[PDB]
Amino acid sequence: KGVVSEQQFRRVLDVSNIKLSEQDINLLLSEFKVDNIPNGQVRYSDFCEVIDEIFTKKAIDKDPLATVTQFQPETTLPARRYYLNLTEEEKGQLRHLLN
Amino acid sequence: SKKTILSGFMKNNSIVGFKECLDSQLQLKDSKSEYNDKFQSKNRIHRDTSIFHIRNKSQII
Amino acid sequence: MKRVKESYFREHPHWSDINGCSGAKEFEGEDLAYDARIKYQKETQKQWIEQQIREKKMREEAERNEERAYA
Amino acid sequence: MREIVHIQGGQCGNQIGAKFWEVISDEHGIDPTGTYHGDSDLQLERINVYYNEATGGRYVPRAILMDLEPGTMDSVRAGPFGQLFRPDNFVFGQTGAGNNWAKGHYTEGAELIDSVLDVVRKEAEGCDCLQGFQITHSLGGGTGSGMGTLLISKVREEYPDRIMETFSVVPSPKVSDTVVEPYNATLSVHQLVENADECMVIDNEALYDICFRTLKLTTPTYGDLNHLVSAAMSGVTCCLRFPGQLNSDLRKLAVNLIPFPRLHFFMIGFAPLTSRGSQQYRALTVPELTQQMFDAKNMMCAADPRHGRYLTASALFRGRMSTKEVDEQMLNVQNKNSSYFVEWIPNNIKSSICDIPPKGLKMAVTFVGNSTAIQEMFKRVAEQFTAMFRRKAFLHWYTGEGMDEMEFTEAESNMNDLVSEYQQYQDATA
Amino acid sequence: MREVISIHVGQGGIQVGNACWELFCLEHGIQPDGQMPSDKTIGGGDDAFNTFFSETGAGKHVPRAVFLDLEPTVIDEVRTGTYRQLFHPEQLISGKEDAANNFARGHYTIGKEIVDLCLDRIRKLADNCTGLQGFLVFNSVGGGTGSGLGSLLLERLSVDYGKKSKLGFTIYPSPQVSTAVVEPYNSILSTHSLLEHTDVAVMLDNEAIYDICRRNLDIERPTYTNLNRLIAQVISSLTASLRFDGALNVDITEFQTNLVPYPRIHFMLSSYAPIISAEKAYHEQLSVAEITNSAFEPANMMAKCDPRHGKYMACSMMYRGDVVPKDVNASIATIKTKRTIQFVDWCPTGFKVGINYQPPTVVPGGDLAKVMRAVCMISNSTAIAEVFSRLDHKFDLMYAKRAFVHWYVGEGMEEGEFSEAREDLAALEKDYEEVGIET
Amino acid sequence: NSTDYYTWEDLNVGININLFERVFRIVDCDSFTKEFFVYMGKKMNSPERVP
Ligand SMILES: Nc1nc2c(ncn2[C@@H]2O[C@H](COP(=O)(O)OP(=O)(O)OP(=O)(O)O)[C@@H](O)[C@H]2O)c(=O)[nH]1
Ligand SMILES: Nc1nc2c(ncn2[C@@H]2O[C@H](COP(=O)(O)OP(=O)(O)OP(=O)(O)O)[C@@H](O)[C@H]2O)c(=O)[nH]1
Ligand SMILES: Nc1nc2c(ncn2[C@@H]2O[C@H](COP(=O)(O)OP(=O)(O)O)[C@@H](O)[C@H]2O)c(=O)[nH]1
Ligand SMILES: [Mg+2]
Ligand SMILES: [Mg+2]
Repeated sequence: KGVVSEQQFRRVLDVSNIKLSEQDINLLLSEFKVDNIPNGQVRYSDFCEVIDEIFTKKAIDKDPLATVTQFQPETTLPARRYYLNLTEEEKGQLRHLLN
Repeated sequence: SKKTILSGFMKNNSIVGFKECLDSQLQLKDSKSEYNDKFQSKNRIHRDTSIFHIRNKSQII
Repeated sequence: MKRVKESYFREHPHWSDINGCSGAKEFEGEDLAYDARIKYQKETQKQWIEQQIREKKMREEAERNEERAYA
Repeated sequence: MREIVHIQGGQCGNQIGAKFWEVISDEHGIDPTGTYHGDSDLQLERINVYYNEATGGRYVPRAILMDLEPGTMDSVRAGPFGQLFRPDNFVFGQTGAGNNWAKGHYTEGAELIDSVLDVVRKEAEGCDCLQGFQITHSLGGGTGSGMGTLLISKVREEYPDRIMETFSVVPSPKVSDTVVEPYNATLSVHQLVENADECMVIDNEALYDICFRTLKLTTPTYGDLNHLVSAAMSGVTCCLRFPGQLNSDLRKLAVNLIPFPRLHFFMIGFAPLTSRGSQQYRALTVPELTQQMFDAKNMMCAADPRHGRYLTASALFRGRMSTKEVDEQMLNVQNKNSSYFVEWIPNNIKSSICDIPPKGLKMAVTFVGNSTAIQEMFKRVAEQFTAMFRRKAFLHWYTGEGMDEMEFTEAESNMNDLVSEYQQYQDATA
Repeated sequence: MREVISIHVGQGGIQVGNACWELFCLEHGIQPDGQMPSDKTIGGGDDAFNTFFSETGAGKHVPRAVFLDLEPTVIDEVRTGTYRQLFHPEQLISGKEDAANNFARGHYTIGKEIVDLCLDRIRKLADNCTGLQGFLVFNSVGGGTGSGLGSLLLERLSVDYGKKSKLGFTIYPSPQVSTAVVEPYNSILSTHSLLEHTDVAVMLDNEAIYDICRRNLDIERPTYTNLNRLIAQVISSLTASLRFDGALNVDITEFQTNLVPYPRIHFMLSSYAPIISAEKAYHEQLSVAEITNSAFEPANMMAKCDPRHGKYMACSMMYRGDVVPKDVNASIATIKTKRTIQFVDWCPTGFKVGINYQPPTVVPGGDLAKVMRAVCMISNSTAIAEVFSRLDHKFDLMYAKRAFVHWYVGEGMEEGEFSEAREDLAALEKDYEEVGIET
Repeated sequence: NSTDYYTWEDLNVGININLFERVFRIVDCDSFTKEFFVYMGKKMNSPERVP
């Protein structure tokens, strides 16, 4: 059909060994869980495609111009997204000690 | 240029009387099957009591 | 043969043309185009008079050129 | 409820129908393409009679078109409203009969009955409660009248209880248009009396008679003559589709216009019909309609009604009108002309009213009356037939296709008997 | 993965074989030099050149033929003409001394010095292809070289390769018109060898085509160059299904399965239509129904044998062009109705119908004009008993006094060989009659 | 499943042709193609090498 129970959604994440935060767990549900006051019927059709977009760009056909992503050590690099970048305000002192 | 264009690769590999049936008969919703029209309609604790009997001869079908 | 014309002059009316005619009041048979048609037709007839006479003499003069040359 | 099917054959039969379905069509508001756009709710209450339903809601007349030559039915389609007829119903051959009755009744017409009759038996069976059949055909063409009559005989043997209507056009002797007419009319007319329940006679000479002198149209054409017949033919079944003061279907008219089984020949007409140049002097009131419906020149049959005596008459008025002025005016015409009316059947006129007048008109009437004047038509046809037969002229055509000369004598006698017997009453007294 | 090896033996085969290649060469966009132009390519589908050609890796192609003849004049012409670049240099194997119409000469004495080389060349071409369907062998019976070489090569092939199918498109002597004076002698001997070693062999007598040329093309001055071309079209017809698309095709192996009721009776005669010149080819519709009428007209038969004197065993009659299957149904039915074509009692239906789309090509400079629909027929009929009938009678007259015999006995062949051929031909005469008797 | 057919004036280099929902990118022109287009009189587009 295109929808699975919300709780069963939690089942895959725990089994898949990929760890997620509770507030993040809320984030996925708010974006994917079927728009209903009660629970149940969380649709993975939208989630599965986007997450898998990094492997091979499914459905490449029908658009010859487009070229899939190559991905590289720079793909996990965005995993570095963090608030530690503040040092970018002034890295000169970091430069001085380093040299 | 009426019937001289005939070619063997065109006559044989072009279906004649078995293409899609003309419109006005395709008006059907493949997703709607019986047991879905009424049982799955929704149901309601209170029904809309309103009834009406239009003052025109009901169409015979 | 087939009959695709009601008469020699008017094509069958456009389907929107017959609004009435349910009762015998509109007929398209009362003409009222008869006078106009005759006037235009008679003038056209004269045109073929002049056109054909010109060809005939042109043939004759060339024919008479045959005799004069023979002289 | 009590609908009627249509079976029009032969060219002259084909053209007449070519406009008839256009006439009634504009009455109920059926568009040329088959979608409904009518205004009044009543314009759809009783549409079942002439029209049938199909998926997608488009409406198809339940008519049968038949002929032996391609020209008739390959042309009617190209005109307005030419697509309403269903493609299957068309039945046409490949040869043609050439006005030879023999070609139309034994060799080509008979061989082609199997297909044509099949469609009729399928179409009629689909009715809820059928009323009958109406046949339009011309008696001047061999191919038309040839298989035209044979169809009537076959139908009667399997539908004994449904009425049978036929509007035949027979050639008047003043304007001659076919040379082999006498053979076709005399033999064909023999079959109609024995089988047909009712037939209203129509003559071209009158159509011109009506056109020049009352509609004052300068140049008549074949289209105009068709128009008047169609309007008149719509009147006979006028009230069958609409409510009225006194509803009167076809069976009702029969019960008041056929004194005896073998006198079933009528003559009809329409009124009013005012000239484009006269509609501002005439006054539309009930008295005007009654007088014109009896005037001799209006009748579609060349035989003047005043040469004999009336036996039965019916008038189906249209629109709203005081039933007083129908009865009183109708009674008016039966006391000041006692010489023209048979005596042993008192008040020999029928009355009816329909509540929906023809579009664009307020009062109108159609007549159906069996008059002894029709005796004139049979005599003129009979006189010519005997003249041409004493020398066996043109007889080699029919004798060479399995038909023997005895049948012609039998046709003459029964037709000969009709003329004499038909007048055993106009001299009869109580 | 389908192929066929072409063998031309004798001048009659060579000259007709020469003709069959211009038609084949054009039909796939290959110029005389063998190189496919880098521009103006007309090729439908791929591998089409594979049925008769083999790739050289880049550029041109090669024909799959081996020409054999002991007379250098005929062979030497090709190597100096405009098709020199086409053939492989060392496959035009030829000798020095002519056969001289002595059938023994090409089969016992002179032939043995070339047959060994010919087979070896056949070995090389056998390995190159993958699943060879069969061979096509062309030869003129009326000559010792064609008759002598043909028998020797066929017998070796029947033992070297085995069950593979082989076809022989011979040219038998005419009833009254014949160029040679010893043709009857080598005709009887040839059929003796070719009856026991070939699958399908057709009749192509010269005299009939002369009538074929005159009636339609309206040309009173024909020569062998025009004659051979007509055989080219029939050559194309029989193989239309092996290198093209279609709706209902036929394989070459589906010929020893529909046209030979018994092993012995396997002689069949053809017929072609339409053949209408460019001056008149465009004033008629050329319907499928009417064209097949010309196919069975008695005069247009490929050979001078009137079919009306016998039975019709089976006609695997082929199609090429714009033919819809429904029309073919109406054409087969109409033929059976006619009373002038009468079949055998034990063959209710005798038609194997085939269809191909690629229309016939037009060879420039020839006589044929372009058409839409063409039907070539390979029909087996009891009328063929006549052709063997007259040939046997002619043999009787000349051997009563055994004139011309002593030019053979000096070639090493035993005397009894001549009489033996009569047993094969004569016994064949009694077999046809037995096939046709109603039971 | 339609009733409209191509006319040679539709094909061209650099444009997308529709063929069984698969998208084709016709890229290069053979030597003989150019002349016919110039002869008939419909413009021709500049080529580019195939990635
Ligand atoms: N007073 C009055 N009489 C009527 C009316 N309608 C019909 N009639 C009478 O009916 C006679 C005509 O025939 P009907 O009796 O009406 O026949 P019907 O009513 O159709 O009966 P069926 O034909 O059997 O259905 C007239 O003579 C009238 O006397 C009406 O509206 N008022
Ligand atoms: N169809 C056709 N037959 C030919 C042609 N040329 C010769 N023939 C036939 O060949 C027969 C005689 O044999 P040749 O063609 O001269 O050659 P051969 O049979 O191989 O014998 P050799 O000439 O000694 O090699 C004649 O009876 C002809 O029927 C030709 O160009 N076309
Ligand atoms: N009402 C009417 N009758 C016509 C018209 N045209 C011809 N006729 C009549 O048709 C008759 C000829 O019928 P014909 O065509 O031979 O019938 P067929 O034998 O079935 O082909 C003539 O006698 C005319 O009176 C027309 O436009 N209207
Ligand atoms: Mg009543
Ligand atoms: Mg030689």
